[PDB]
Amino acid sequence: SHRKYEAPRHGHLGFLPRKRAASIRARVKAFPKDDRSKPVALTSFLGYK
Amino acid sequence: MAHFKEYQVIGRRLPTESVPEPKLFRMRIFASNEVIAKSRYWYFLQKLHKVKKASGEIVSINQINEAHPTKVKNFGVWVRYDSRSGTHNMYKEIRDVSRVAAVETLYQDMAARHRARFRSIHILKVAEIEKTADVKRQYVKQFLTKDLKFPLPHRVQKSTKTFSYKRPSTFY
Amino acid sequence: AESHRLYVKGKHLSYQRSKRVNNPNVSLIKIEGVATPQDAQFYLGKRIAYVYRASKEVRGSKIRVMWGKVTRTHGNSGVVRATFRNNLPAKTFGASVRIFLYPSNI
Amino acid sequence: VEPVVVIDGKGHLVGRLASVVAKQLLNGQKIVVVRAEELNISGEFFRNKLKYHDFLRKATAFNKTRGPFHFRAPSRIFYKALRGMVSHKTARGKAALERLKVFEGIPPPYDKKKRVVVPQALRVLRLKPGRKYTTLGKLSTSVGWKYEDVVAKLEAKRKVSSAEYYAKKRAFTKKVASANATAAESDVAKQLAALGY
Amino acid sequence: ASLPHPKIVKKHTKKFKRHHSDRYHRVAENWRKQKGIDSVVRRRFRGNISQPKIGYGSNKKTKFLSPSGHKTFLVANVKDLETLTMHTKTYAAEIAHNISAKNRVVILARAKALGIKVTNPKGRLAL
RNA sequence: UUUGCUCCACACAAUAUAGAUGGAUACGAAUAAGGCGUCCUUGUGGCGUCGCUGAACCAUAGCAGGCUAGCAACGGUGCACUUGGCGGAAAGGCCUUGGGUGCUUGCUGGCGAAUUGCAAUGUCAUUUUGCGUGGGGAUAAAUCAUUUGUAUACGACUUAGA
RNA sequence: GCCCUGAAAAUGGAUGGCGCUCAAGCGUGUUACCUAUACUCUACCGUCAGGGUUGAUAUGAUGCCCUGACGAGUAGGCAGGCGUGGAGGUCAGUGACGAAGCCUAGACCGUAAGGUCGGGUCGAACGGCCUCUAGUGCAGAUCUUGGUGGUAGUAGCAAAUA
RNA sequence: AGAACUGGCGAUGCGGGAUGAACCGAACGUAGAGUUAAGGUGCCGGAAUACACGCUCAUCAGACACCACAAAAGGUGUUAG
RNA sequence: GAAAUUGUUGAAAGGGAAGGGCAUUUGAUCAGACA
Ligand SMILES: [Mg+2]
Ligand SMILES: [Mg+2]
Ligand SMILES: [Mg+2]
Ligand SMILES: [Mg+2]
Ligand SMILES: [Mg+2]
Ligand SMILES: [Mg+2]
Ligand SMILES: [Mg+2]
Ligand SMILES: [Mg+2]
Ligand SMILES: [Mg+2]
Ligand SMILES: [Mg+2]
Ligand SMILES: [Mg+2]
Ligand SMILES: [Mg+2]
Ligand SMILES: [Mg+2]
Ligand SMILES: [Mg+2]
Ligand SMILES: [Mg+2]
Ligand SMILES: [Mg+2]
Ligand SMILES: [Mg+2]
Ligand SMILES: [Mg+2]
Ligand SMILES: [Mg+2]
Ligand SMILES: [Mg+2]
Ligand SMILES: [Mg+2]
Ligand SMILES: [Mg+2]
Ligand SMILES: [Mg+2]
Ligand SMILES: [Mg+2]
Ligand SMILES: [Mg+2]
Ligand SMILES: [Mg+2]
Ligand SMILES: [Mg+2]
Ligand SMILES: [Mg+2]
Ligand SMILES: [Mg+2]
Ligand SMILES: [Mg+2]
Ligand SMILES: [Mg+2]
Ligand SMILES: [Mg+2]
Ligand SMILES: [Mg+2]
Ligand SMILES: [Mg+2]
Ligand SMILES: [Mg+2]
Ligand SMILES: [Mg+2]
Ligand SMILES: [Mg+2]
Ligand SMILES: [Mg+2]
Ligand SMILES: [Mg+2]
Ligand SMILES: [Mg+2]
Ligand SMILES: [Mg+2]
Ligand SMILES: [Mg+2]
Ligand SMILES: [Mg+2]
Ligand SMILES: [Mg+2]
Ligand SMILES: [Mg+2]
Ligand SMILES: [Mg+2]
Ligand SMILES: [Mg+2]
Ligand SMILES: [Mg+2]
Ligand SMILES: [Mg+2]
Ligand SMILES: [Mg+2]
Ligand SMILES: [Mg+2]
Ligand SMILES: [Mg+2]
Ligand SMILES: [Mg+2]
Repeated sequence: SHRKYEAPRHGHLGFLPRKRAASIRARVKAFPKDDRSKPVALTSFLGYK
Repeated sequence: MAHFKEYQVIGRRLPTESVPEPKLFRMRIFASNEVIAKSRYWYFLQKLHKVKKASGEIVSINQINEAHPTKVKNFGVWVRYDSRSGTHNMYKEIRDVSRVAAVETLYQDMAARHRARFRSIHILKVAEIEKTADVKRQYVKQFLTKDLKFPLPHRVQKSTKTFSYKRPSTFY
Repeated sequence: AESHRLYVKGKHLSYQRSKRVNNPNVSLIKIEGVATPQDAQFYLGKRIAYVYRASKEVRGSKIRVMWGKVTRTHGNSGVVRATFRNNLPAKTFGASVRIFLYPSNI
Repeated sequence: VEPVVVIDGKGHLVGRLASVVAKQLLNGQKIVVVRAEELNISGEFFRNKLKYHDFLRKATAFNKTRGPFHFRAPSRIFYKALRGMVSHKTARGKAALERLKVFEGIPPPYDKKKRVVVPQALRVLRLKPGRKYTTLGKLSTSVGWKYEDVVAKLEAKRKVSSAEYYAKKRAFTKKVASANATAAESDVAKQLAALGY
Repeated sequence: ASLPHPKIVKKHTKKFKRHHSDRYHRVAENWRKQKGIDSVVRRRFRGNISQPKIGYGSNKKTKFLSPSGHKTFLVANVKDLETLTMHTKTYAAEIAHNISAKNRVVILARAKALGIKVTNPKGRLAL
C-alpha cells in the first residue's frame, strides 16, 4: 500500500549470506598494487590476537 | 499490381433504334492481362460518360508493343493519386526502355515513396520527352551528361557455400 | 586404396513435419554436395542405408542396417525426402546416412 | 564436410553467426568459434550498451540467484545468441550444444588449425557501408568482462609466432613454385594441361 | 493347411484402454465411453487416446481368422470335435479349459486322425 | 579383510557409441582496398601479376590391396630409435640431426584372385570396464570412539592424542 | 512518406523467443517452396439406396450377388449388441484323472461391451444354445459399511520443588 | 445494457492466428499416395539468409487483420510532390 | 484367500511432479506359418 513512514532497511545486503565462513583463516582477497621499483618484501603477516 | 502490358481498349454504348452507330471511345490501359484491362476501361469510362458495362460493349482490345524496345528513353509521367488525407496531381520523370517498363517502376515508386497502392493511382499521361533540356527532374538529368562513366564501389560477391576459406574482398 | 566409398555422405535431419506435428513415416535427408532440387533429382530412387552398431551379435555381426529409398525432392536447397523399411529412430536426427548409386541409370 | 569447423569470429555479425552455427550443430556439425571478442553487432556502441543494461535489470525478485544469468564475456554473449536458436531444453538440443565450443582469442589446438569464415554473416559483406556497428570486446568490457587486456596481450604474442610460421611457409612455396617451372614445358606437364591441370 | 486368404490386416492392434484407467486403481481398463461435458477425450482433442469406432472393423474376408487362417471353434469332447470333419482347412479346434487331462488325449488323438488342427495340444500334457 | 596398488606390454572377455569411412589444409590487416612476385633509395616506394570463390590444394591404382623379380633414381613416405631447439592461453604439441628398417604406382616384369553364385554395411572405427599372466615402480591415510572450546540445535567446525 | 519530439506507474520481461539495420524493418512487384481430419485417386468398415437370385442334387432367403452415394455431434430419440442372479427346454454338455473362484507387463478372437486358451493356486460343483424373468452392470452422490495409506517414527509424552 | 437480418459458439474436434469458446481456413469412419487452404519459409521450425525498385537509423526504431491502443500540435532529419 | 496398502528379491528409469498419444531404436519375451 506504501510504508506509512519511511525508514532505512535494517542491515547491509553487501554482507550476505550470513553463513559460517568456509574457514577460520579469513582469505586475503586482494594484495596491494605492485611497484617493482622497491625492494622485495612480504605484503602481509600472520599473527594471533 | 503486376508486370504490365499496355492495351488499347475500344468501347461504345450498345446500339439502339434511334441511335445505331454510337460514338466509340478508346483508352490506352496499363494492366497485366486483358481481364484487368477491360475492367479498368469501364472504370474510367464511368468517370467520363453516361455508360456502364451493362449498357455498353467492348469493341476491340489490342495489346500495344513498344516501338523501339531497345532504345533508351526519357519518360515524362503524369499521375493523379490519393493520399490518406487528400488527393493530388504529380509529375515524375522515368528513364527506361519501354512505356511498360516505365509504368512498372512508377507504381513501385508511388508505393515506396508515397505508400500509394494500385487502387489509388491514375496514370494521366505517359509520354516520351523528345529533346533533352525539357527533361526537368535532376535525378534523371544526372544520367545524360556527356561521356558519362562511373564505378560501382564495394563489390559484394554472393557465396554459394556457407563457409569460405579466404576472407572476401570487395574490390571491383 | 585408402578410400573405398561407393556411396554419397548424407544426414538425417527431420521427420516431415508442421510447426507442431511431425510424421515419422517420411524422413528428411541432406545429401552432401546437392544444392538444388534439380541436382537432387539424380538421387530419386537411390537407396539409403542407415548403418548402426549394437551390443548383441545377431546373424554373426554387431552391425545392423536400416534400409530405405529416396522418394522426392524437398524445398529449394537440394534436401530430399526418403522413406525407410522401418521409420528411423529419431535419436538419429543429425546422424550420418549413406546414399548408394543404385539403381543406376548411367 | 570436415569433422570440426573452426570459425574466426572477427568481423562477423553476432546473430547471423549465431543463426548459422545453431543450424550446423543441429545437423551434426561440430563447431568451434574463436576470437569472439572481435565479433560485431550492428548499431552503434551506445545502443547495444543500452540494450545490454535492459538485459541487466531482469532478475528474480525474490532471489536474484534463480533469475536470468548475465554472462559478461564476449563468448558467453555469443553463446546466448546461439542458445536462443536451439530447442535447448530437449535432449536433441543439449546434444547439439555439446558440438559447440566458443572462445576469446585463439587458444591451443586451434591456433595451428585453420579457421574459416561465414560470408553470409561477414559484417564487411552485409552492413551497408556507413552504418554504425559494435565490437563485442568493447561492449563486454563495459558491462563487466575482466580480460580484454590479457586477451589482447596473448593475441599479440600469438600473432608474432604466426607471422613467422607464415613467412617460412611463403618462403617454402617460392621454392616449390621454382619447381613447377623446370617441370613446366615438359611432356608430363603439357599432357596434364590437356586434361585441365 | 488353411484355406488360402488375403493378407490379414488388423487396423488397430493397440488395446482401447479406458481414460484414466491408468490413473486410479478404481478404474478398470475395460473400454468405457466418456460422457462428461468437458472431457478432452470425448471432445477428441489432439493428443488423447482414441476411442473404438466402426472404421476400425476388420475385412469381412479375414475377420475371425486367427494367424494360421483357421477360425477357432471351442471343443469339449470327441463328438464336438467331429463337427469339424469336413472343415479342416477353415476351422481349428480349441479344447475347452475345463476338459480333463485324460479326456484331452482322446480328443488330441482323434483330431490327428481326422486331420483337424488343434490350437492348444500342449494343455494338461502328461509330460 | 587371504596378495592388494600403480605406469608400460598382450591376451582373453564384456560394455558401450548424438553417429570415422582419403585430409580440421595455421599470418596479419584492409575492404572507397588487398595477396603474391620482383627491383630498389627499405617507403604511405617503382614495376609486374592475381581475384570474378574450395569447381581448390593435397592425397588417390595393387587380396580392404596378396606373393614375387628388375631398372632408373638418392627422391618420397611409414615405423621405431637417437641429436639439437621451440611452445604455459587449455603449453601436452611443433620443428631440427643422425644412422636403422619397411613401403614406393617414377618405369619395366612373373604369379594369385572365380563358387560371396545378379544386391543385402557385408563387419576393417573408438568408449569404459573386468579377469588372470610378467617387465618396471611405490609401500598411505581418512573415518568412528575419545578429547579442546577460537565452534556448535543436531550434523558441522576447530584442537589434542604411540 | 518513413523517422524524431510530443509519450508518466508500480515483482524482472516480452514483434511468441533469439536476434535482425542495402533487414530477418516499412510500401510494392515476381517466382519457387513448406503443410489440415479439406480436395483428387485407391483399399477396408459401417449406414442408406437401387438392382439381381427358390431350380434341384449340400450348409445361412432374417440369406447370397452386383452397383452408387454417404459417415462431426451435447440434450435427446430409436436400433443392433455385450455382461450378471434366477426359471422352462435342449446339448444323454464340463468335472475329484480337479467344478467354481482367485493370480499371471504369456497366447488368440472382437471397432467395443467382452470372449477364448495356457501356466500357477485351489477344492465341488459348473457351462453353450433357444427361450422366460428381474432386487441386472458404478468412479463420483461432504453416498453406506468395512478395510488401508501418505502425513510419521512426526506432534508430542514439559503444571503439582526431588 | 437493449433490438434487426444472416452467419457462428453453445453441441466441435482438425490447420492457422505463440497463447485463447466465437476470428481466418476447413467441419471429422480406419488408412495409403498426391495436391492445396488460411498461414508461413534467418535460427528456434517443415519451407528461397530468393529475386526486384524504393523508403527508413530511432541515447527508449520497427515488425501484419480481429488484437491486446495513442492524439492535438511540432521538426532547417530525410524523401518524393 | 481379491484389492487398497506393506517387506524382501530381481529388473529398469529418474537435472523442479508423474502418468498419456503417433512413431521407431534398444532390451526382454512370445504366437504362427514353413516343409
Ligand atoms: Mg513513501
Ligand atoms: Mg562447508
Ligand atoms: Mg509505342
Ligand atoms: Mg465415466
Ligand atoms: Mg470440468
Ligand atoms: Mg462445454
Ligand atoms: Mg549417445
Ligand atoms: Mg598490387
Ligand atoms: Mg612483398
Ligand atoms: Mg609497392
Ligand atoms: Mg588453395
Ligand atoms: Mg601395396
Ligand atoms: Mg580446449
Ligand atoms: Mg606389377
Ligand atoms: Mg599385475
Ligand atoms: Mg515494440
Ligand atoms: Mg519472427
Ligand atoms: Mg517486403
Ligand atoms: Mg484421412
Ligand atoms: Mg474418397
Ligand atoms: Mg455420428
Ligand atoms: Mg444377453
Ligand atoms: Mg443369467
Ligand atoms: Mg436376484
Ligand atoms: Mg498386473
Ligand atoms: Mg491360442
Ligand atoms: Mg491347472
Ligand atoms: Mg479350477
Ligand atoms: Mg470340501
Ligand atoms: Mg431370451
Ligand atoms: Mg439395483
Ligand atoms: Mg461410471
Ligand atoms: Mg467405488
Ligand atoms: Mg471417487
Ligand atoms: Mg458418473
Ligand atoms: Mg467411497
Ligand atoms: Mg477409516
Ligand atoms: Mg518408535
Ligand atoms: Mg519428538
Ligand atoms: Mg505441551
Ligand atoms: Mg461469422
Ligand atoms: Mg448448456
Ligand atoms: Mg467448430
Ligand atoms: Mg494449433
Ligand atoms: Mg497474436
Ligand atoms: Mg526458441
Ligand atoms: Mg528449415
Ligand atoms: Mg528458389
Ligand atoms: Mg487495419
Ligand atoms: Mg518531413
Ligand atoms: Mg486361510
Ligand atoms: Mg523391467
Ligand atoms: Mg510402442
